[PDB]
Amino acid sequence: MKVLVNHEQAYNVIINAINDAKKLTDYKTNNQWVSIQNVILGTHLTYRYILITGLLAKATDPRVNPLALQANAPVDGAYDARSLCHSVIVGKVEGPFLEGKLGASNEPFLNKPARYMLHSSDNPVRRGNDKVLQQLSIDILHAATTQTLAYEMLVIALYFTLQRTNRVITPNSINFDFHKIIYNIISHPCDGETCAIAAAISLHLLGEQRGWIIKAHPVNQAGSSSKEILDIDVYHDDIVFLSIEVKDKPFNYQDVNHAVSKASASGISKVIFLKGPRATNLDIDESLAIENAATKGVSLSFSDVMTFTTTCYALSPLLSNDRIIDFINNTLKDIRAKDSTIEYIQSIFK
Amino acid sequence: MKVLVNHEQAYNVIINAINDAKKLTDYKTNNQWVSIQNVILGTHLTYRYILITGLLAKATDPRVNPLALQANAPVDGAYDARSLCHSVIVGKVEGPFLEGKLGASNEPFLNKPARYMLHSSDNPVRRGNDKVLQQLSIDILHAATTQTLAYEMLVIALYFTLQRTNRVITPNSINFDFHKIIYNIISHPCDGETCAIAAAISLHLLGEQRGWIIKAHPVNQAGSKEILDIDVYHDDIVFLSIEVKDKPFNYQDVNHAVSKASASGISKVIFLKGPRATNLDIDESLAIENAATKGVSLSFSDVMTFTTTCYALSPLLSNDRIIDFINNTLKDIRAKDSTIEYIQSIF
DNA sequence: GGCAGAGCTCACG
DNA sequence: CGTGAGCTCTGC
Ligand SMILES: [Ca+2]
Ligand SMILES: [Ca+2]
Ligand SMILES: [Ca+2]
Ligand SMILES: [Ca+2]
Ligand SMILES: [Cl-]
Ligand SMILES: [Cl-]
Ligand code: NA
Repeated sequence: MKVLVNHEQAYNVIINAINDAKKLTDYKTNNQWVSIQNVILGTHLTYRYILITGLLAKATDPRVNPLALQANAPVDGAYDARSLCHSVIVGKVEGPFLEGKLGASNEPFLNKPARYMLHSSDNPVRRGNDKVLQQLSIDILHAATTQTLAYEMLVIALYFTLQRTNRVITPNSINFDFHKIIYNIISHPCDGETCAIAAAISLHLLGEQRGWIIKAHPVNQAGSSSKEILDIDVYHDDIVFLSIEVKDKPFNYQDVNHAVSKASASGISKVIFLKGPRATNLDIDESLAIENAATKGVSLSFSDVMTFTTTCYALSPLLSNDRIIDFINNTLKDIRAKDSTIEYIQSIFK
Repeated sequence: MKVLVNHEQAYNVIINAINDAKKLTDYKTNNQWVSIQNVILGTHLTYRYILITGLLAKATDPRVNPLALQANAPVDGAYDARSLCHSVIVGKVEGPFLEGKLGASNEPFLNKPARYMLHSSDNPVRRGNDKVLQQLSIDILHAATTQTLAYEMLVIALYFTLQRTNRVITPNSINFDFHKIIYNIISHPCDGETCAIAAAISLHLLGEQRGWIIKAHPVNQAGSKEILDIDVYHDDIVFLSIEVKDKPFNYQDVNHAVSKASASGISKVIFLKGPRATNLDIDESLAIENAATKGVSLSFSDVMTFTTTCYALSPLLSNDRIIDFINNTLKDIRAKDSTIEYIQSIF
């Protein structure tokens, strides 16, 4: 029998749970607390939302099955977990009460791990820590057999949520030099985010004085979105005059043509195609790609990410290290960088 | 159990199928043709790529199960259809031979309908017309029981693909092809002087509205207010010096350039490598680490990468004055008579 | 020549 | 009310 969870009640329940978490002293009351700590403080965004939503639902309505994700799941107490998460947690709670400390995802239940009828170990999962966190979060929800236990675990979960850090790099280093920072940032792929960050902060060095507005987008935002042309779009006088495609994996001529075509369809006449350290083994005829782009009205050029950063640095006026850190921090917020990216970059400044 | 579909064979099969489709006289020879028509002309992009790929795999390799989408599917003849579609259809075929008429997707097998082990009616789908197309594409693949039947249906599917329209409007060509200009300038080395010209005019394009002063110098003379081959001024101060090498060189030439910039208080040096700057022993990272201890940010770049990066960062307005940039550079580097001639033979 | 998932905007019925 | 299509990103 499917269930309708009352969204006004779930809102009141999670407000009370947050106020309790803000005064919580003994978080070791329930024996799921280590599992809850590891999921909430982990780097997997979607399992945080799934865990909070399941516990909230069961704390609000004892009829629900906390392992159900969709209303038509073939279990008793199935419910539409996506709508509870997006309307209450995303729409009303995480911003004002949690400072985006779950990750500030707009639609976490469209992420692949949430697009299932049940939160289940049958659901395919990336190997390694993601598979471990999948089982931990299943175990917690499976342990939430009463409203009271679910509420107890919800408070512990939000207590650990409130401990999470933001997307801010604090430079403990007295001073770093730009080239060494870039070199360490792009040595690890970090889901494609580090090469995009290196490209973005390099544009900031040259755009600072010319009034450029650099818009780097979340790397998992799709080219079909109206919110972007390519990976990074550069505005002067409210108009995109240059777009950048970054590749930190191997690419072929069709990848290039796909980016050129998106720029051509939006009337952007200059494109830079940047090859990160993993864009290797590429016998690709760049002059033919550039010729093809030219007929489509796009001026296309190529560069390694490292060469692009050192050339931007050499051409720019030198600004305080404080200003470079600002570029990094603003870019990390703009692309809603992942936890592992934040931790990796923070470790560079230590 | 998984089988491997040979991608090079699959390419030959679909090229043959496309040529057969382009001359097909009778598309009604297989009783799936109406279902094939409705899938290929339908509005569900991922079923189009699933259909084509599965028919391609079975036509290529008789061991395949055309309903398998993933190599680890628990059926005989499972295979990695994602990699077949992306490396053959997307990578090499749809654009050049089908005009993007499947949809011109770059990663269709990341689309949700493809992210299952098997193509089956268990998989999530919208009610209505998508539900029907799902069942039709399953039925076609289910009927592709032999190589011969799979090929025939593939040819029919491509025939209907060719009937779709891919309404993209062909823009006009770029007004200003900078890459061509630079390629033409540096195709002849002219004793390393065309590389200096290419680098200098790119700096002019970028600095015209930034208040830079570009001072290029004769490229094969170490004459004393000049630093390296090109000095860039902002506020009467050199902030960047460029050496333009279009012949072999070693780290003594690099350390010499770094030392002169250091001695003048220049902390940024670019070393440009022309097309003829070949047979290089240099550990570039070691040269860079040494220059840092002398207080110099050193970096390396191809002439072509550097010039086109400057242009990409430039305003479009600078393009009117490019011939002025070339003419001023020719004078400043005291170009040889044969160099002025080669440059004028282009503009 | 290995295989396939975590995230995201934009929807449909 | 309920939830899929299509598209980004290399990870393991
Ligand atoms: Ca399974
Ligand atoms: Ca992108
Ligand atoms: Ca990219
Ligand atoms: Ca034109
Ligand atoms: Cl966070
Ligand atoms: Cl839907
Ligand atoms: Na020289």
